[PDB]
Amino acid sequence: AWPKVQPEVNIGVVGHVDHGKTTLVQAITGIWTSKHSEELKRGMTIKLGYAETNIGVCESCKKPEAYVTEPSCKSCGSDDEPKFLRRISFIDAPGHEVLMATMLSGAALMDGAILVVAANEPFPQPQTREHFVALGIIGVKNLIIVQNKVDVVSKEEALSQYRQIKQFTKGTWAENVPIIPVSALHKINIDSLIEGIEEYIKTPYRDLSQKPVMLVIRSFDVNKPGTQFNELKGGVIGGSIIQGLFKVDQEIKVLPGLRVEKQGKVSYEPIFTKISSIRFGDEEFKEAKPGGLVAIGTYLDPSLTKADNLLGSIITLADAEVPVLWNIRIKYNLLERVVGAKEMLKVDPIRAKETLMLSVGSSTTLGIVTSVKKDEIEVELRRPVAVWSNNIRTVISRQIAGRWRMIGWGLVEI
Amino acid sequence: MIYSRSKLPSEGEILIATVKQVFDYGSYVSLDEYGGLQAFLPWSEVSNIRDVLKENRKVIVKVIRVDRRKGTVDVSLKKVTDDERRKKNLQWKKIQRLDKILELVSQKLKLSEKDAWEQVAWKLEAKYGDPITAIEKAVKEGEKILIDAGVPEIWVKPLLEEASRKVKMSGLITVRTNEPLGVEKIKEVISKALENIEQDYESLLNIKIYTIGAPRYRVDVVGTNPKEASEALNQIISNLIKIGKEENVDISVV
RNA sequence: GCGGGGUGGAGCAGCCUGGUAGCUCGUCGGGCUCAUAACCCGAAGAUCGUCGGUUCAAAUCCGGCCCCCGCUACCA
Ligand SMILES: Nc1nc2c(ncn2[C@@H]2O[C@H](COP(=O)(O)OP(=O)(O)NP(=O)(O)O)[C@@H](O)[C@H]2O)c(=O)[nH]1
Ligand SMILES: [Mg+2]
Ligand SMILES: [Mg+2]
Repeated sequence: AWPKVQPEVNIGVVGHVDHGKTTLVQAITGIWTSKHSEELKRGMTIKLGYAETNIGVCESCKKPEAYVTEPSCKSCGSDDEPKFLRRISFIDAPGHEVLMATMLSGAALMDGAILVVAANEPFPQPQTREHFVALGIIGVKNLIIVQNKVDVVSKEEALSQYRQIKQFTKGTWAENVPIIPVSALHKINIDSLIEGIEEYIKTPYRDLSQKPVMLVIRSFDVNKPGTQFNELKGGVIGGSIIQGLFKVDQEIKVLPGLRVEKQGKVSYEPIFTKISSIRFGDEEFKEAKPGGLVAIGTYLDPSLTKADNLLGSIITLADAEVPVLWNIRIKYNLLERVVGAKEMLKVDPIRAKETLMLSVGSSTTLGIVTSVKKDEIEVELRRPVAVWSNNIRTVISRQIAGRWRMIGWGLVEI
Repeated sequence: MIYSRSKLPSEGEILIATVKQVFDYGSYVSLDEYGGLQAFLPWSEVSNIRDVLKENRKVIVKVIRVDRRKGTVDVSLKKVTDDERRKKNLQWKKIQRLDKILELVSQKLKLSEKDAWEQVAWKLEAKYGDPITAIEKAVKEGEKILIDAGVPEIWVKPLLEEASRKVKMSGLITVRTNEPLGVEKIKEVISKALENIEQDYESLLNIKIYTIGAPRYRVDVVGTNPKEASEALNQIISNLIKIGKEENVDISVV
């Protein structure tokens, strides 16, 4: 029987509306990423979800149907137990435009990407540009392109869109991102899809040397309605680890965490605690290694953490130090066109006192600029962001008709 | 039901009665005073009226005639004034709430009414006030009030219980915490609070403390005594407060 | 936790304290006025969500159930 190994790789599942995204993660895992009632009741992706699975290959059978993700080989007709490789998970993003910023969080976490295109929508849909440039600003050039729902669209139209998207590949960072045809519901060609994730998207070389940082994405009060005071568990903060690792009873701080009132003005309080639990899905590990969202509950009160309060915050070692600056400088190079836009106008350069949106790792902010230079800016924020490295990948947007569409790429010089 | 200490009502004293029947030359009324005595209200002593001489109305009547030889009485509904009926109806309301508490406790403890009102009404009558007060003070300073009057502890706690074999009463408490062991410390304020209530406020049945929001919680006081509910509710939320307000935990009730 | 609303064209009364299904805007007819609005009078309209128990006898005491629901959230 098959070992119990935490995921060592994340993959971004991004794409536009109705493309077959959540159904793709169902095709790979067997489970969906709609977890808040509104997500089902509206039938569209609003927030980022989670899903997990393994990978085993039958050394005897041919490719690729034997590439099944359970301790079995029966789909290729073999009796042998396949060779295990890993446990693989994903970041299921939205397609909507008022909801784009969210997936940007996940863009800083994924170690891969499977990007979908609609055979059954007019191509290129506007927001597809915004996903592609999201991957390009964050810089995960490792991409597997797929055309979806092929059961209603004929094989010639599939070929025409395949030529369109083979073209979409050439001329950019993605000259050789491949196209492997699958359908997310009927479980077709998903074996070749797993083979594609494997071959073309390998987990990076890990750096277990830098200060272990945990990038918050979600959090919950697991204390159920009716929880009496005897069995009170701490509030879980879930994310993914990128550099370092976490252990049982590690002394940490949540940064920034809470707001408190300080010195006649506003400020934040660094949230100190001891690590009490670290979960990967439905398996209990005592250590957390990089690759895949890692949920850590601690000795913190879940009132501070329930309902995605701290969204995107960072957490580091309680003997660490990170620059927390209320007003941050940015080297920003502006996009050449507005990518998710139905009609791509020009970029109107950013003038003083304007309002702009930032996503730093997973944390988000609104800000107004105070000193406008051509490439360098110093922007005053409504909350200081935690900049754990030099020139971190922030993603920046200006508001268009009520939809904050991106305007450039920025670097915080600390 | 009301059981008193004497046979026939006083001479000239005013009281209340429940009109049982009416015949052509008088009426049968039932005085709730001495086990429900049957008095003959004559039409010479009476006086819209269809509502005061009803089938089962409680009226305020005054006793004029008494006969200890045969043991009969003659009362009057008219010979009440307005400056008597007020205080007499007020005492009647006290005695009716007392009927409530004692009949409900004797219906719980499978006891009867006779011995009941011999132990409550008249062993507490040495204490000034209508016995409604004789437990209204038993609930504020301590249960030893009923012990002081000389009654056995067979109405004391059980009649203390039933009034106003389990009862549901609760509240909602709002808690914030900032410590590094904030969860251990909220369990600490809880498991320093719910300690030694059962001795200051005596034997009850069940208490529980749980959550209804993320910072908005719920505490239980469910025992034989709702007439001890708030006493066992309020201060105990306080025994969280009093301990929260020394362990860096903000604790209050909604 | 499981519980509530079950009733004229409607809006809700109306329980425990059992024998008029109750009052109001509406509906058609008649009065008053030179004529219209307001005001007075008369009839028509659910016959209580439904089986069942209590009950001489039930919106009225409640249970079984059919419908509408209803205070409520991913539980690493
Ligand atoms: N036939 C077929 N239906 C599919 C497939 N994928 C999804 N669907 C169905 O088609 C509808 C739209 O697809 P959807 O699952 O929303 O894809 P999506 O890209 O995740 N949409 P979003 O991210 O906005 O929530 C849904 O009813 C879904 O069940 C597929 O591969 N084939
Ligand atoms: Mg989706
Ligand atoms: Mg008229």
